[PDB]
Amino acid sequence: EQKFYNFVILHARADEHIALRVREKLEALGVPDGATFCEDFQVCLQDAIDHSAFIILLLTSNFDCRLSLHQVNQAMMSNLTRQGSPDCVIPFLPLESSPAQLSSDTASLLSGLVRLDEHSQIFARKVANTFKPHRLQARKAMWRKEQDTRALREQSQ
Amino acid sequence: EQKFYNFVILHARADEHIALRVREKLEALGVPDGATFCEDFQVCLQDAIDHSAFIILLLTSNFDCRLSLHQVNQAMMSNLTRQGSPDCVIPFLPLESSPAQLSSDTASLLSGLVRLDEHSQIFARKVANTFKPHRLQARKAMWRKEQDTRALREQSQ
Amino acid sequence: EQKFYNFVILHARADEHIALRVREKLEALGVPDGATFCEDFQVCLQDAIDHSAFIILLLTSNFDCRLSLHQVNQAMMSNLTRQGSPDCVIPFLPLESSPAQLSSDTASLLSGLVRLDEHSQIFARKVANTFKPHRLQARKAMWRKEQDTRALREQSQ
Amino acid sequence: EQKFYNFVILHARADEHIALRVREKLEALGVPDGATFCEDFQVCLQDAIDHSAFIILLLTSNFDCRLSLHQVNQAMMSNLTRQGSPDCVIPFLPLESSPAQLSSDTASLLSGLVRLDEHSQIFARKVANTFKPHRLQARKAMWRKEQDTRALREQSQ
Amino acid sequence: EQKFYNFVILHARADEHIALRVREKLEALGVPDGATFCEDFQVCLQDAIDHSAFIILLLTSNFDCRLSLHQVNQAMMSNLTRQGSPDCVIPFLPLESSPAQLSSDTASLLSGLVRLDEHSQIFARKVANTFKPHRLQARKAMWRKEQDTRALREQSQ
Amino acid sequence: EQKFYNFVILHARADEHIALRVREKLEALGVPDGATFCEDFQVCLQDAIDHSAFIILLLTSNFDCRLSLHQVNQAMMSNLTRQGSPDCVIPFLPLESSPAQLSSDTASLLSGLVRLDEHSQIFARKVANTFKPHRLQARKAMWRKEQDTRALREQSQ
Repeated sequence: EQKFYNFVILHARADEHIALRVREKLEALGVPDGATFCEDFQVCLQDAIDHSAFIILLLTSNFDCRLSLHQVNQAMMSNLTRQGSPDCVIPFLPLESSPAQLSSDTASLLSGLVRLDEHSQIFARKVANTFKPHRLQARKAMWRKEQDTRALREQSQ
Repeated sequence: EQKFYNFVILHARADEHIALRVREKLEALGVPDGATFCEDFQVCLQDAIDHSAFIILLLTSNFDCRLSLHQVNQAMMSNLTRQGSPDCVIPFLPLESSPAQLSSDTASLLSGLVRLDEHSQIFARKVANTFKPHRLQARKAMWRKEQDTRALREQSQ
Repeated sequence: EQKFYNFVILHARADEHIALRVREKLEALGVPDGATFCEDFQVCLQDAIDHSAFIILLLTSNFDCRLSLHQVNQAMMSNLTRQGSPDCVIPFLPLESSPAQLSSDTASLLSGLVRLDEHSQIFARKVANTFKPHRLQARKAMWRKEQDTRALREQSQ
Repeated sequence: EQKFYNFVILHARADEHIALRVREKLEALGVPDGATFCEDFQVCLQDAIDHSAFIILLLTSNFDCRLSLHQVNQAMMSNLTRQGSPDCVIPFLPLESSPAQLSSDTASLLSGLVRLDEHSQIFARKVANTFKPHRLQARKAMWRKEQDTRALREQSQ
Repeated sequence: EQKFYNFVILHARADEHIALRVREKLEALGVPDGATFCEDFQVCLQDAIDHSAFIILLLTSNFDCRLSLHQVNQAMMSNLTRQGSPDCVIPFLPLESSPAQLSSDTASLLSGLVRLDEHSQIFARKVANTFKPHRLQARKAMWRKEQDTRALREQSQ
Repeated sequence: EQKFYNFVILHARADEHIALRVREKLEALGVPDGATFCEDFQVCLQDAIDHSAFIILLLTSNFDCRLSLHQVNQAMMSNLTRQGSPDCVIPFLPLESSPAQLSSDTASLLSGLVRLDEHSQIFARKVANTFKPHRLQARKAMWRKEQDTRALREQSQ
């Protein structure tokens, strides 16, 4: 059976340490069912895209590779194609990545959206108000019905 | 569900400290359901514009950026377009911003309106008479019926 | 090599006919180096955003999709971030789209700006005074120097 | 709801101290429902003009600005246009403003009217006979019926 | 480069026909460098306010909207703030707007000023004596020096 | 530059026809530099008061409005305040206004002064002896020196 994951942090190969650091930091804030790209999904990326509610794009020095650019574009176009939830993709800015060192391409693709930064002192309220339980349960119901339709298609064949 | 907020203080990135300072100062004066731009809205700006009764434009040194100018113009044109309440936009003048240092563009856009300043000693009466409960409840009813119409439109699709 | 384009009309998939109709109408008015979103750019959107001087947002019935909303927000935030030229984004209103049928979200995002409409009889003067050659050449120089800096960054790697 | 105010003292920005000093001095003399320009009206000037019975023009050093001249002209022309009450505008002369230092323009606009001065020792009788209760109640009735007509016009729309 | 315009007629959306009718009527009388709000300025309002010498407020049936009220207040407060020229704002009364149908708010804001009406037969002398060339050249010099100061400020940054 | 005017005929809105009729009648009698209130002054009243030598108060049916009463009082008090020339204010009585229909208030304010009437056959001598050239030149010199003092005050600021 497939499990829904609350949030997913896409990251490069050499980023897993801060990936799970941020994931645990989030778990401490009261958001359950965490996930990181290289932990529960890589046993491609679309498999994580369709099974996650709110996508987290962790901007960092090693995220400037255009593979990350392809992931960002795929995630955004899938989110626009999918029904509802206009603001699932939540960019992130850890301590190790300065605001001024953001990669040109990735940051340009994220210029017109809110940015989550631990440099700010309002992180508690940011996570509290971005992850509202009601919309999260609505997303869970939407994913559950979409997976029901997927199972119907599978049974059709 | 969406929550109505009594007043909103739009501000730049490096202004949140005095933003919440002024918000708490207002809460102490007897105005409930406060709000600041970077606290309950950024998880774009129109989302805060349509869900707020009285807009607060905090003039300051770092509000001279033309992004603030765009916010001011959008707020004013939306207020003129919307029905009723000709005087929702209430400019503000904290201590850290002198009267003579007001930005040319933003202040010019606010030349022909009342200005709230803590330099004045009549601040108590200013807040008391600008935020009259009867007009505030009228604004709340107007917003509630507008959101009812919005829900009707959503259900139409 | 990359070519600068005078103006760009963003539009949905089923809009290309009136897109190029309006583009040719503009070419007839004396504005050179035209462009439409689905003609010279789609071989993502940021590629067209940074390589265009004045963005044209053609409001229409099939532009109400929130993908258009994302395009509008990205364009506006990029324009505010970029230096100079506060009024590049020029909304448009063709004949097939009535003034009263404007989409709620897209039109709300464009409430506080000038609107170009062929319903009006002052279209000649509107295009003449919005596309002033001097500011257009200033925009061309700004884009040329920005691309020179981009080439410098590319050569740095 | 709107409240009628017995008298209003128009004054500049740097005059509020003596404005409320004179207002309290008047309250001590037996005239109720006082008002000053920067206290109950600024949350434009016509809003105070139509909601006041007897206008007080406090001549002083900082009232020579031509904005005060515009206020004086607007008040006088509105009073002449309005029906009844030929002598609502009562000039004032506090202690801090000498009779010989009156501004040329403002004083010229007030040359042919009675002048209230605390330098005189007949101030008690001056206030007693200028603010006769019967004409004040007549003014209150006139304002009440005018506001009833205004409400009728509002309900017409 | 910015061009100074002799006079500007602010008007609503559905007024442009009589706007340019009156503008051409004025050009025929010997006043050069005409302008109307929806012709050379809309490609916000302050841009037209600071680049015009004598503001024309065309009272009409469709000018009663409170957006016109905001324009009137902004223009008057800017004129009072600016140095010199106490009487730039010249109200107008075309044929299609009767003297008795003047909007309550707009007309109230213009009660204490001269009114230009084509109903009167002294229109030639009215325009001749209101637009005296000497004061017009003084206004042009004032605007030129103000724009020189603005350019100095721009170069300072 | 400001021009001195020999005489001024104050009148209501619906009086301009007989106003200029009487003005031309006077010009025919040999008095130069004529003027009427609604012709060279309205582009407030004090502007005409200080720039005129001999004030003409044309009594008529439509001059009974108390605005005319305010004008009369202001003119008389200014004349008494000003130095010299005790008899500048010359009442007038045209044909269309009978001697017995004079308004109560205005006529009462003019009871103790000479009255100019075209009903009388001694009009030629009346105008000849009231407008003596020597006193007129004395008035012109007084006005010129007063305007020189006004210019000195203006230059002081």
